[PDB]
Amino acid sequence: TSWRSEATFQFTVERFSRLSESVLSPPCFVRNLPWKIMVMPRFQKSVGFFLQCNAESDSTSWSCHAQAVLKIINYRDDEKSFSRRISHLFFHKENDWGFSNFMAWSEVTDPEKGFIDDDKVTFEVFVQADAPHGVAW
Amino acid sequence: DPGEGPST
Ligand code: NA
Ligand code: NA
Ligand code: NA
Ligand code: NA
Ligand code: NA
Ligand code: NA
Ligand code: NA
Ligand code: NA
Ligand code: NA
Ligand code: NA
Ligand code: NA
Ligand code: NA
Ligand code: NA
Ligand code: NA
Ligand code: NA
Ligand code: NA
Ligand code: NA
Ligand code: NA
Ligand code: NA
Ligand code: NA
Ligand code: NA
Repeated sequence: TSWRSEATFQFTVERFSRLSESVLSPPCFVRNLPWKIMVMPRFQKSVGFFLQCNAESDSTSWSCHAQAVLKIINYRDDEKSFSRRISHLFFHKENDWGFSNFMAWSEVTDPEKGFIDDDKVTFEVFVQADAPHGVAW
Repeated sequence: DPGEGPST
């Protein structure tokens, strides 16, 4: 259910080589809160990859600590998939966390590397969140 | 470094 303490979800970004604006995935519910993958180009140059939590809510009382593994899937060999982990206390003033320089843009878009196919790149997040505070009183 | 931190 949506109350699950952890989950793994993916978001495939299309026309990747042409990415210009920040893109946001649909929400995945963990601890009954909406978690999303955020991707953006940073300086073409590098891949910005972040995990967002409960950003739409106008509440300023909530907080949720979580650990997560942010991964860019290598479709040719999952052992070649690239991942980094984070630990962050999410709340209204700091609702996302990740890496602005997660991977070199030239590497992810290199057709010989196995991360891109038909100009599509798949992002994955495995999030393990603690019980939230200031939400479900 | 990978530039860990908020999207901003
Ligand atoms: Na998708
Ligand atoms: Na998704
Ligand atoms: Na495409
Ligand atoms: Na949205
Ligand atoms: Na989703
Ligand atoms: Na969304
Ligand atoms: Na869900
Ligand atoms: Na929200
Ligand atoms: Na969100
Ligand atoms: Na919020
Ligand atoms: Na959002
Ligand atoms: Na939201
Ligand atoms: Na509030
Ligand atoms: Na709180
Ligand atoms: Na928490
Ligand atoms: Na908390
Ligand atoms: Na808050
Ligand atoms: Na955000
Ligand atoms: Na690639
Ligand atoms: Na991929
Ligand atoms: Na957890």
